[PDB]
Amino acid sequence: NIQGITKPAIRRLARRGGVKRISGLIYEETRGVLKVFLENVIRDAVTYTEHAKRKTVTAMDVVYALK
Amino acid sequence: NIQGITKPAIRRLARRGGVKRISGLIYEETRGVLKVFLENVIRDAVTYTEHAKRKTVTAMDVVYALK
Amino acid sequence: HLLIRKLPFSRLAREICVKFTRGVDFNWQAQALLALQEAAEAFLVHLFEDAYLLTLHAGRVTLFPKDVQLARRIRG
Amino acid sequence: HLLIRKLPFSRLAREICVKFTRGVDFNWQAQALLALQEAAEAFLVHLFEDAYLLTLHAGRVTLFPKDVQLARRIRG
Repeated sequence: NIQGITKPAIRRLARRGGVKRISGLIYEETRGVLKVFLENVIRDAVTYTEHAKRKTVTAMDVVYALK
Repeated sequence: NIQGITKPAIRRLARRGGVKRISGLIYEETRGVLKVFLENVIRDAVTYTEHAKRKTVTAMDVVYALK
Repeated sequence: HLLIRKLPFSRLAREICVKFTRGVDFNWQAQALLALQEAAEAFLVHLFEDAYLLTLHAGRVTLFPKDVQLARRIRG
Repeated sequence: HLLIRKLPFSRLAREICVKFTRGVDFNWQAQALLALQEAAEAFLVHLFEDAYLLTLHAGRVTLFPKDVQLARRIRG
């Protein structure tokens, strides 16, 4: 579940992203951003899995959904 | 040639784009933006023309380069 | 509805194409040039809107080249 | 180098997948989950940078949700 993406992880990600200070509201915003992205990619990865008649999502399957 | 894209055309484009006022430097900036875009698309349209062994750039040829 | 005159836009396109092909002769369907110009315009217009949300975002109301350049930078 | 713990990221991924498949059982190669997480992270990081040029652009130094939202809006 989504609250399992922690404040510290979000700051490390932001730090790596060059962000220096952040609003308290970034935390929930960043979670919204990741839920949506994951839902898009995953739904596509799985759809292509399913299409190829497999039942095991591969690394090219994910890589397709990114494309 | 590029100076043949006129100040008034740039303002109509900006107006349609919702821009209300613009800097004098937009004019040359907008021309830089269009030269590059045209060079990318055209070079691709023509490359796909050439690839298909034709010598006449079509409307699906351009449409491919946009994709 | 095209805001750039078709002829100035066509000379440009030809000059650009010729500077790429550099001798290889290609023809352009009138509908190729037209489709191109639609795309050319429609790109400028969306690019103008995006750059303008940037302007607004900066408190300003006057579009600056930095607005346009940031927008492009954010598009990739 | 992954900044989110693999397990919290994996539960999420499974919950998401399960809320989509809703009963159809799929397996995930460990290398599928990993590749996903790389992409998940790398997206957040670029998204953070772009949103931060927006912040800077607004004179500020503190990232605001509006910075992130503008960035996404400009990406499409």
